Amino acid sequence: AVASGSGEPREEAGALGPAWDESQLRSYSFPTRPIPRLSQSDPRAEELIENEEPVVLTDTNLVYPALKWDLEYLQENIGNGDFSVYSASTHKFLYYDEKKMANFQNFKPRSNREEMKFHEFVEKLQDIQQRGGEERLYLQQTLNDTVGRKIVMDFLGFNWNWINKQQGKRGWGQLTSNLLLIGMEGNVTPAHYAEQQNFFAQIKGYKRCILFPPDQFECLYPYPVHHPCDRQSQVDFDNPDYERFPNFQNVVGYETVVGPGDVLYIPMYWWHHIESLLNGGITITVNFWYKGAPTPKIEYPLKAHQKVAIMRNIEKMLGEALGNPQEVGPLLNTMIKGRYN
Amino acid sequence: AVASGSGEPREEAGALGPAWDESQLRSYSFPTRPIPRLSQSDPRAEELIENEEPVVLTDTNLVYPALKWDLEYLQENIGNGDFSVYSASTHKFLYYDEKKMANFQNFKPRSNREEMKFHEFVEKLQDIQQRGGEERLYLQQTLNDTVGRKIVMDFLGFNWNWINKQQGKRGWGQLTSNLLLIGMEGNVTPAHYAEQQNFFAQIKGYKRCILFPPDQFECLYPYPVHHPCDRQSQVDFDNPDYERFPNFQNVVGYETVVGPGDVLYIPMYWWHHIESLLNGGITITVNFWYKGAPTPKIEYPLKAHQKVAIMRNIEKMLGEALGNPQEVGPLLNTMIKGRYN
Amino acid sequence: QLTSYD
Amino acid sequence: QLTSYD
Ligand SMILES: O=C(O)CCC(=O)C(=O)O
Ligand SMILES: O=C(O)CCC(=O)C(=O)O
Ligand SMILES: [Fe+2]
Ligand SMILES: [Fe+2]
Repeated sequence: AVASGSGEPREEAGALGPAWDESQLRSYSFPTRPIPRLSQSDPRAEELIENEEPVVLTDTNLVYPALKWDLEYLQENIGNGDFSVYSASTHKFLYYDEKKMANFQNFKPRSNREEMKFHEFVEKLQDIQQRGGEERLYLQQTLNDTVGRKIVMDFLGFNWNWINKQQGKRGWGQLTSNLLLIGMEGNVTPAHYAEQQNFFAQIKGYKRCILFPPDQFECLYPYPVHHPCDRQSQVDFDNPDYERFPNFQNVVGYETVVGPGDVLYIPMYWWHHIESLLNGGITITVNFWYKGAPTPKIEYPLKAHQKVAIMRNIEKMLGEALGNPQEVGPLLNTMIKGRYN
Repeated sequence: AVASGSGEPREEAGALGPAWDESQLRSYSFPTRPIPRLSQSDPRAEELIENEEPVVLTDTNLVYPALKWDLEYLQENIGNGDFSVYSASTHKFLYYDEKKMANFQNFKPRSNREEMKFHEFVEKLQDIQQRGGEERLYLQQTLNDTVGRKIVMDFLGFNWNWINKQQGKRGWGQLTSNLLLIGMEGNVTPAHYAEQQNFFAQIKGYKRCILFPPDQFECLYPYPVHHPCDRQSQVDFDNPDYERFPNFQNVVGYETVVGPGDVLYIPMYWWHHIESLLNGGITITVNFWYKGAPTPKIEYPLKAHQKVAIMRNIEKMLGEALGNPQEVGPLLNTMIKGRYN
Repeated sequence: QLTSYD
Repeated sequence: QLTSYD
């Protein structure tokens, strides 16, 4: 019923037509309701953020100076630093935590990282578009102090007054980082959740963001905490295995398409699946990660994200206690078989 | 093959015949090997105890002064204190921890406790034998300072030099208690395990003791820790539900029949099912519970009882964390479904 | 606690 | 610890 989805595409100012159309969105087996698109001055948006519910802010001017960013401009002022760059034979970019790749030997990586100079990525990209290849690239690099003076100028022009104040009103911890993300159309970052508050600032291109609340942990089936893909869903949204993951048939998402100038508040613990529209061109995004507020001095009923916190801790403790993360599953099963199930 | 069981019944001194015969033992679906019966001076027995494996000591003189105990003698020197007495319409005496009876409302007790004077129990017993009723009684009362002078004399005559030294050589903690157990023939105390070291001193009658090592946790299915029957098996040995408890088909026990003068070492965490032989007459036993040695400063591989310790703690912590022990199961299932199973 | 992240 | 009883 109320599964509108992203809603009717927005009309770009100056009768320039629809910014995008449904045919650029991929097809999924689950329904979704729309994420509210509001003005930062709108009281509702502040209520949504405080209550940790997603919202799309349209007029923050958060990264106004970056709206002009494009491959050329960047490959001219970003510097000569090294930029992490992932690759993939498919559109899906599953992330792997390398420090955990030891716990699992029978794990075969699908997207390899590769440091390089911006001009190399831009070239490798152009080269990829040359022979009309199928390979896909996704540059994801934290912004360090090694960036050109211009980029630094642009950075200073971000609306710090607005975000810092947001950080203040929510009691959040410190900004841990700003990841710069440049990706090819069709690219997909599979559903996953974070332990930090996220302000996702779109700059170039359009991105479809599908979010699931913490209480859908049961339908999303995250990998084991000690596994490299910790925090990611094991469910393949394109070919879901309902035998292994029955409750994915019950998953209900919240979606929206963000474009140049939109800022999406992705609350801590909320799953998010993000895809760059098909034939939409490269996309550029800069996000802002903040440690969440501290843990209260607790109150029941417990919130969904708190139970997720508990489960993660249990898995961690058992891994240390048993001296081997591989024993976690067999111990958990022994504990519940014929006792709690 | 080597499933001898208790072995051929022992021959009582003075050609008084077999102390008991197989027909007094109940029938079970699992095999068992015999628990070794040795002399306290036998080095092997000391090795078994140190390695925490069960053993039957035949000549400790642990409770020599009590070998003369019988209903009359006791109902003449035990005192006027109160003695806990359980009842049951069946031969099975499942135990219920009352402090936990609040966590589960949908729990209907099967054996009710009832304080009374020794002479009342002896009378109630005689009365029960009068009308040839079916009710069964099992007196289980800790020995306090309110016992007659004679019983106190007898108590002092126990071989403290032997047991105290055992306590010394094993690094055990302190003797927590001595439970006096008087029961009717056919009575059964269902399989369960303890967190303390146990010296089970038989005094009158014969008892069949079936033990299972800690590593059979998977086949015995203990109730949830917060449940009243914590530490007991949910499996009904007389009519085992293989659908709910599949690995009970894999259970392998160690058994033996103890009689007047035998002392059975039931190591901490070892499951024990204890039954008074059918038509064997009332039985009397006094046990000795000691806190185990302290926890080392750990080493892998981990021992079976250590994993049991871990699982109990996990269940306890989650019960507190969630603020309701009833949420433990649903949380554990959410954690493993489609992730660790 | 146990209800804490990281 | 966690490997402790009670
Ligand atoms: O935009 C993407 O592709 C990934 C971004 C993401 O997961 C985030 O910013 O939290
Ligand atoms: O002998 C019985 O019936 C119960 C005794 C028991 O479980 C023990 O002494 O540990
Ligand atoms: Fe993310
Ligand atoms: Fe016991």
